Amino acid sequence: KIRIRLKAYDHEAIDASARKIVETVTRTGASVVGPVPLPTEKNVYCVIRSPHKYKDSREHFEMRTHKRLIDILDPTPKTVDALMRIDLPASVDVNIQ
Amino acid sequence: PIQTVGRRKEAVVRVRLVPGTGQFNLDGRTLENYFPNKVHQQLIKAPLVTVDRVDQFDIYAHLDGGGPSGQAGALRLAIARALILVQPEDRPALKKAGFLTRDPRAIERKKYGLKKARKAPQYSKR
Amino acid sequence: AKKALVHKANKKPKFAVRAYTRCNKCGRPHSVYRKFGLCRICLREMAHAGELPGVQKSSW
Amino acid sequence: MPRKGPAPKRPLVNDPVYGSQLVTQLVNKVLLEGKKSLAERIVYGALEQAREKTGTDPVVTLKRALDNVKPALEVRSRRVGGATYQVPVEVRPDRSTTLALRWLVNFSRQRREKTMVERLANEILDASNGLGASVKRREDTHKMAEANRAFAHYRW
Amino acid sequence: MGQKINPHGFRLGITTEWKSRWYADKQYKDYVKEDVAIRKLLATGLERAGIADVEIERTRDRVRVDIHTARPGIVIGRRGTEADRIRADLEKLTGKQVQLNILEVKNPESQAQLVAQGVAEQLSNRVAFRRAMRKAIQSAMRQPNVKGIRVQCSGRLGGAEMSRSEFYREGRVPLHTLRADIDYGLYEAKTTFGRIGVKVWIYKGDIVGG
Amino acid sequence: ARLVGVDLPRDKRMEIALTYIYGIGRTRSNEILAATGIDKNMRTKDLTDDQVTVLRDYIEGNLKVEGDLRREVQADIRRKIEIGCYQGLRHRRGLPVRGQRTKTNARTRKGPKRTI
Amino acid sequence: KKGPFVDDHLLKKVDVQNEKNTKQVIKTWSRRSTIIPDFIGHTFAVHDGRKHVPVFVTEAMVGHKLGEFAPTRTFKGH
RNA sequence: CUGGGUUUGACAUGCACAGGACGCCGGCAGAGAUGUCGGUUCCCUUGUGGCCUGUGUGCAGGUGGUGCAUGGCUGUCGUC
RNA sequence: ACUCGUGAGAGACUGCCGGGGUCAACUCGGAGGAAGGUGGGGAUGACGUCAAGUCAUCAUGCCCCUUAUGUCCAGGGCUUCACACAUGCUACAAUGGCCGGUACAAAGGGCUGCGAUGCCGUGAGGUGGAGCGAAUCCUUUCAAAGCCGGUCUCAGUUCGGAUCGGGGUCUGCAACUCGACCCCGUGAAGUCGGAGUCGCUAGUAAUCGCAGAUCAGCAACGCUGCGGUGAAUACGUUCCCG
Ligand SMILES: [Mg+2]
Ligand SMILES: [Mg+2]
Ligand SMILES: [Mg+2]
Repeated sequence: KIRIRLKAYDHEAIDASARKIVETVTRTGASVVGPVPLPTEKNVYCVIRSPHKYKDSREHFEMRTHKRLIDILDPTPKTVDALMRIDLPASVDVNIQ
Repeated sequence: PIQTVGRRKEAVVRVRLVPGTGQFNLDGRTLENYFPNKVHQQLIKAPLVTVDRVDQFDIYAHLDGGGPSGQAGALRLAIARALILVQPEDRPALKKAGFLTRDPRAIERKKYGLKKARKAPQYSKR
Repeated sequence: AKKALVHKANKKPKFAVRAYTRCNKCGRPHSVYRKFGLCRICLREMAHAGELPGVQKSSW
Repeated sequence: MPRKGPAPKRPLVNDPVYGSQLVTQLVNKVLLEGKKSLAERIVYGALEQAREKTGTDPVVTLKRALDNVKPALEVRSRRVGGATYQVPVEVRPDRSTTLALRWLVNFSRQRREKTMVERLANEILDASNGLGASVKRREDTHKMAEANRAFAHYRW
Repeated sequence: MGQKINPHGFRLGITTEWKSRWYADKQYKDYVKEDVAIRKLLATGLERAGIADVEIERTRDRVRVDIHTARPGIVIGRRGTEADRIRADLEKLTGKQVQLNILEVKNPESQAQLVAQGVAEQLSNRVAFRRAMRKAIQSAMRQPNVKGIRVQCSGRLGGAEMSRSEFYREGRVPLHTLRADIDYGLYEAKTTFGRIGVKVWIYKGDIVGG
Repeated sequence: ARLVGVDLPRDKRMEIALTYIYGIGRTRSNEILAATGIDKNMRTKDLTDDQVTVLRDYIEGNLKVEGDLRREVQADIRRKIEIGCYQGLRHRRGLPVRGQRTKTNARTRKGPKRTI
Repeated sequence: KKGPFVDDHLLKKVDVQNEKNTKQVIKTWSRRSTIIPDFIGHTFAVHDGRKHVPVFVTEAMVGHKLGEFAPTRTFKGH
């Protein structure tokens, strides 16, 4: 499958990025896709703060990283350029699958 | 054309019930090539076994996600919904077996500090 | 741990044997974990502020 | 469920090639942590071997063996007034069938033969004939219940 | 004292805002470094002047600071002696300019951090901590668009040796409720005997803020 | 049968029967059979004298004899023990040579679990 | 992989020894030249400041310091 | 921990004595620190601002102790 | 017209009926319904005990060192060992091992990193570039358990893989003390385990692998998330502990 397995650092940031992508593509007037339900995961962060005997109150404090995906088909170079021209947030570390 | 939807833990399926000869053409694979366990065959036939319409109606499904059992359950739910929408009189014949509803049982959210979901770490007394 | 030493130790050093941490925030050559290249003080400051890439503390 | 009430029986559909809730329960019990198709093939081979050996209905032979090895009394242990008593209480059909299937699978895994299919076939044959480890354990449990029958007056 | 989690630290992305809202690839380190440097530089000054929040934002190689002063007049004195002085100090300590822009608060008693600063100053001024907390609670509950308050001054109260943590509350201060919009303030007071902790909670209202 | 000084099993495939030699095993025997043009599914009771001789000379030419390898291992061990290195010290003390855990593990090299 | 402390002198000595293929000990003077792959097990008599001990370098020894097989800082305690 | 260095110190800041060279790239003695040599010699502008170089000065520095003095964070009891 | 990863709305509020209950809360069954009686699962940790953990995250009152206990450098140590305790992996064999052919899952690590086709290699891999601040590229147009065929004939063995010797590889200047991985041989304990004891109530246990936190290079079998296939019990609180 395709589009996409990425990750972000802020739910607000990622949802704003999805919204602005939808807005710019709809303004270019190309199209939209059919969203599907899929949950997020819990990242792996259980780091200590001191090398001393901190083994009580030790494990972690989850770093909430909510991620959303938007699939797409039938490529068009115009949409390719409209989507690759710029990224407003730039904080969502997107990764290609 | 009539079309329904079936959902599972992490899988979805869309079918279009139409008359003809009984067959299951999956996304690029056939019935025996998609259900080799020989139990998912019986599971997805149960909706068509309670009411003998196995070789009477066609099944052109398109699924995505999950595994063998998940896809089997999704296709069963899709066939159940199609039978609900086509033949309302046969709806009890399918509800009596435990169909027409997606089993709420699904994968939960694993907990922190544990090995798996509902599994505490082993520790010996001292 | 000043600007001169930082610039001399970050780029190609004179001898390859000089491959110490040389943090960029405080500049101390040692007492810094190369796991993140930051001294514990600023490391935990950013951890508590929510800026460092993925470090936190007690919740269980 | 525990301390709340009974559990709802799973409305499982009868086996397609055998049509026996007891057979499906035996399959679910002998299932080895997900080996569904493997256990199904194993039980099918065992029933085919039992058929080739006897010359009758496999389902009927299995039902007869289960009815013959069904324990009619299972001992327990209850403390009444600061004293342990192994009072025997009336068992239910489902519990007796489950215990019989457990003993059968245990003695089949304990049997030393070539393959698991042959082990299960020979175990079923012995249970049907009346000379097997399952029948021996049933007789031992019956003897224990008859010996401990001296203390049965509570029915709490 | 207790294991209660910081409401601001918990709702930093739900209800409350972030003091450092920027992003940079490989430069976030230097960004937060300059941020904490400016914070340490302004610590004494803006603490003697009264400070509530210092929101720092990063732009194309420049900075955008917004400090919330409570008592304008001490930090903003003569034009070219205090404000410009601190500005030049920050500029020469950092590697860029500083277009400092101060923003005045609407009510010092409504901000948790300011209430904590005031109660800590009162305690350090050799006064009765009980009366100080009572008067602070009265000022913060004299209808400053509020609905609840909870003040706590832990540590060596009254210059004693026992860590007395007086739990004083008034109104409604729920911690498990998410739709609270509660402001929190954590302060560390320095005395001639040691350190003292000040934990404040101001439940303004039941505003959603979605 | 007699190949280089060791006897093969009675009823076993060639790739498993050739494992009895101190210098030939499953994959080594498979490669030898592939190079000599002999099948691997044959039992150990239908061998020919010509095949025995050809396999013997082929292994003697490519590899060396079982006794050769045995005494070579012995000579290398005693040499690395006499030079006086870390490997020699560990071999003398009965401890692992590759530098692994030695607190409680390494019983495979230290012998049975002795406590005194 | 930049230019390491290969001890160009020892490097060329080992190169000519490999070219002529004469198995003999090579009297060295450095202690930190075990990097370049051109050293085909050339037995170096190393100079630790006291004497020259003949020690042949091995595979796991590839990389380690020249004079580090035996403890160069002679000390036992008894 | 073993042994050689720097020791107003690797690294911040106020007060004095001389400076335009520290600062940059390589060579030599060493395991390197370190010492030394070769190419550049400041930017303002006469009041001196910045720089360090050598000598003083208050001090830096402590992952040294004291959580039976604390701030902050939080573990079992107890998600009862 | 099809699964509405972005926003909102509807749908569970005992909504209605009956047995009830004090015709007051509240309990069971039934109708519709995806969930019916806080829907399944979490975030959410009150006053306080353990004078609980932290002065090595940081500050911290007091004492102490200052040609030193501040700082760098080369080597060694934290990875040592005749033993014991704790947590995990490998298994102990036929629901098995090896070879050949085959299908779906969610989760991304990427800018001095990922790196597909090819050359040659038993194999780590030497050549390397189309493509990437984000679906043209590896993690495949996605794996293991799973299905078909051949073989081993139920044994210290084609189970198990450790020690050990020979032939090499990935990183960085430097891998016996100082990682991991590959090829050949070497083939030990282990025959499901006593006294004691641990975890599990439905997508739970079990079993299988995928991915990530930091590293140029790994001790990572660990810790976190993911899902593949997925069971039996639930007289009851006499009883061990809270
Ligand atoms: Mg101590
Ligand atoms: Mg104590
Ligand atoms: Mg055996």
